[PDB]
Amino acid sequence: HAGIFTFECDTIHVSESIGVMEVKVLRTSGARGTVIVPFRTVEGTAKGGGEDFEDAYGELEFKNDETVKTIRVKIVDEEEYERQENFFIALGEPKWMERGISEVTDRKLTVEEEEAKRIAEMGKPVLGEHPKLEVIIEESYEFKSTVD
Repeated sequence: HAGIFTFECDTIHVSESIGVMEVKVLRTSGARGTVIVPFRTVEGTAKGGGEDFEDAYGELEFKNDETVKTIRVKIVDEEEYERQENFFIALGEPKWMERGISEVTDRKLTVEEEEAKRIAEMGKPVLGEHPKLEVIIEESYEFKSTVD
């Protein structure tokens, strides 16, 4: 089926002065056909709108080999700030556009295919385990790893 969409990490740090933050959006080997996937900026504690960041929402087209893509969110810079800002970017709904999934008005098939081919023709993608990345606007970053 059309692949699971998820981000690389659950937690990231930027600073305003980065200009624009990016998350890489991955797609599993379910990458059969083209799927379009929206995203949008979601503050946790922030002012939002155009005020600690610009609300950055759009759609990303993911084709077969294209199973790596990115989301850009411009950060606004005001400096000398006494407060940590926090936001994340969540995905909307992945939708298959290479196919045209529609109602089964007629698909005369064999018995096995009556469900099996029908389900395969719906091909519906879904979100994954980490379809969001939490960003903290703060000095520098912290990172760790374990296991080979």
